[PDB]
Amino acid sequence: SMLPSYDFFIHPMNLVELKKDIWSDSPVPAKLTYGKKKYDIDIVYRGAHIREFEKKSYHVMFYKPKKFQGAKEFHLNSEFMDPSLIRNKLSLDFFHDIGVLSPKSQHVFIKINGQIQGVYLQLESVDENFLKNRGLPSGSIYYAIDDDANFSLMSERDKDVKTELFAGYEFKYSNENSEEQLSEFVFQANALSREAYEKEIGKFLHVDKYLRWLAGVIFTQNFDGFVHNYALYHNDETNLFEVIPWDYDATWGRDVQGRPLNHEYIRIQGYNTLSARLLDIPIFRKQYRSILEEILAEQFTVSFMMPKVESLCESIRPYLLQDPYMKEKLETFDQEADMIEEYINKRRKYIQDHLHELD
Ligand SMILES: Nc1ncnc2c1ncn2[C@@H]1O[C@H](COP(=O)(O)O)[C@@H](O)[C@H]1O
Ligand SMILES: [Mg+2]
Ligand SMILES: [Mg+2]
Ligand SMILES: [Mg+2]
Ligand SMILES: [Mg+2]
Ligand SMILES: [Mg+2]
Ligand code: NA
Repeated sequence: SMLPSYDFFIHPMNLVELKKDIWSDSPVPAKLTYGKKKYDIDIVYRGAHIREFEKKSYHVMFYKPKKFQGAKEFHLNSEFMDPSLIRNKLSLDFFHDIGVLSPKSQHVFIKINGQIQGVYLQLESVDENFLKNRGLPSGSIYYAIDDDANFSLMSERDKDVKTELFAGYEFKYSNENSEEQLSEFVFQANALSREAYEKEIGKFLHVDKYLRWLAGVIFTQNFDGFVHNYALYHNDETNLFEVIPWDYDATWGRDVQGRPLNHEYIRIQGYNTLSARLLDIPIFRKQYRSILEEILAEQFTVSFMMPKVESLCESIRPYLLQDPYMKEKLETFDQEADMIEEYINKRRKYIQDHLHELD
């Protein structure tokens, strides 16, 4: 399980510019060498608080050649907040396994200007190539970027109806209809009555995929996954929206501050207005309960998940010993598998103990 080794060159003049204001989103030119092939790229720091680490995270945009392994860009996360370096990949792959569209990812080993930077998670860009590589129809992709991506009519800050129902999203891949399609979905999700919901919500939303995404938030326990940490995809063939996870490191027993969970938990009904409206419909409540039971029987088990944990950790461990930011804390890293295993057992019990609430 060798990791891909990427060698980046950033000209010293461009590196000075990159380091001058770490908060800038203006990229600089760079080069990537992978094996015997060289790529002209543009590179920029990514994220927010993750820019504060010496092990920076990067957004890589391919310039010439235009594509690398089917993509025009990817994200390189240090995952430094996660002592295991595996929670984000573990989560996103889990969403895929329970039937939700999800970014692919892989661990890589990077150098910049001949200096090892260590183990990174390469994350797929959810864009037009994400769709094309899965054989999915053209459409629109929107990234949840602020508190208005809440599936409600209401702006929390304004304490009023949103000025625009498409507020809260970056239009990553879009067309002339993208704004009105998103506004219509948000509107109908909130404006359809309980008596009309079962018949009509499925004209705008892929309900089974939404409920499977919701289950995924509940199983991984991303406490901020209901109104953040996702993208929307509007499939132009079916005219339906579905939800795609993003940024799932605060999962499997640790919170966004990196702390172990004590007695904190997420109720099985999850959060946000759309979740609430759906779970007021008997057929959708039963559908969701059946999704949870199915996942408890197949995917969210120690026997299924822990071999993946163990395989990921074994693949990266020798490289962590060569990582100047990680070389020291292999022992904490080694203890994360047991923490994740204990989490699975505790979370399974909670969910099983509360399934009756969906009856
Ligand atoms: N699939 C995605 N969903 C949501 N945001 C994304 C996605 N891919 C990249 N981003 C970017 O992620 C940034 C936030 O960083 P992070 O904290 O890593 O989510 C935003 O500026 C988005 O443009
Ligand atoms: Mg991030
Ligand atoms: Mg390009
Ligand atoms: Mg539609
Ligand atoms: Mg985050
Ligand atoms: Mg209710
Ligand atoms: Na973010």
